[PDB]
Amino acid sequence: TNHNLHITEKLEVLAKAYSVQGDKWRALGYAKAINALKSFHKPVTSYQEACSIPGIGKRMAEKIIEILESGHLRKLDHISESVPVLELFSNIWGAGTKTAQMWYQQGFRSLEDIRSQASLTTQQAIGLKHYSDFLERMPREEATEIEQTVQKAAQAFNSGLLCVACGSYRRGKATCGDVDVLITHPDGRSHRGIFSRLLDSLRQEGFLTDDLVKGETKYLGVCRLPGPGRRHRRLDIIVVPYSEFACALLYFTGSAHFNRSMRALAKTKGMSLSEHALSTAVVRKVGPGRVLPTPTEKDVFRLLGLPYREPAERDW
DNA sequence: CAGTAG
DNA sequence: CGGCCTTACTG
DNA sequence: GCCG
Ligand SMILES: Nc1nc2c(ncn2[C@H]2C[C@H](O)[C@@H](COP(=O)(O)CP(=O)(O)OP(=O)(O)O)O2)c(=O)[nH]1
Ligand SMILES: [Mg+2]
Ligand code: NA
Ligand code: NA
Ligand code: NA
Repeated sequence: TNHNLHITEKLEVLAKAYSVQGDKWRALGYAKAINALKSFHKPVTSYQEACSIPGIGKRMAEKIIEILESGHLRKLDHISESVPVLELFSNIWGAGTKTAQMWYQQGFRSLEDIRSQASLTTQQAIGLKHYSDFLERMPREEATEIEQTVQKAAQAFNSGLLCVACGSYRRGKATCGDVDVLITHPDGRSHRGIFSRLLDSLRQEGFLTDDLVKGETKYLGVCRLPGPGRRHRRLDIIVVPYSEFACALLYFTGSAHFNRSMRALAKTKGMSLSEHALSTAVVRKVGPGRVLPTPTEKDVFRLLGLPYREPAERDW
């Protein structure tokens, strides 16, 4: 458990401020700093003590000091008054920092303003209409029901189709921001020509209420379980050939920061990691390299010279 | 392509 | 100094 | 932001 909440709680505000304003790299710096402070072992108390920590340098250590000596972060007192609004706006699925800034420059300050006067993409309109629902994390139990709803509908076409809920669900979280379902078939071919039909079925069943993104093997949409007391939830589905199962599973289980770190490691070792496969002899890109055999997730860690980590231990 | 997202 | 993951979808 |  986090031993420096008195520190992170302050930094998160600043990290979020930079994020919504578009300074993504700086925000990344803060995010990683925060992840460190959190996954630490004992409440930090010294400057030199902070600096040592990977992900914390002079400037960050200085800020962690001001927090422990004054219990305050003067920087927080100078956050632009546009931030709360930029955050409100970018919390609409489909709208990022650029759109939020544009809307802000156009004079908009509330979702009422967005609704009545802003230009909205099809995705943003859907994000807006489910604004409150998409900000909520659902109980794990509900995520199971959604997974089962997809698996059932899928297996109705081919009982052999393998369906696994990945993301935060597979990492064992108590609550889930959405549901991520990976679909493949051990026969290495039956997975083809199903996606479309699956969506139609789920749609005719009234389960899928809106689509956000629909690609060849990737679907991002909105669903809602039957009955009263149900809210709309985000649902992501990916269909992959069995030969890419391990890497697809690894990718879709995350976390995002874990994936980025793992991919970064692969890069330093002349390799390349994607949801498709782990490649070696990659000429940085410029050279495709060779695809390494990875039957299971453990193989990927092995080939990268890493101790296997259970899904629950992949927060970053 | 830029923006957004997983 | 300059990357900070990689691929995919939208329009 | 941090780090090589
Ligand atoms: N490489 C990479 N993988 C990513 C990224 N973002 C997501 N993934 C992978 C890893 C991530 O686990 C998975 C699903 O992403 P969500 O569903 O959006 C976030 P989840 O972890 O499920 O937790 P939730 O907040 O939903 O409860 O896609 C990214 O930027 N990069
Ligand atoms: Mg998820
Ligand atoms: Na958004
Ligand atoms: Na997701
Ligand atoms: Na992302």
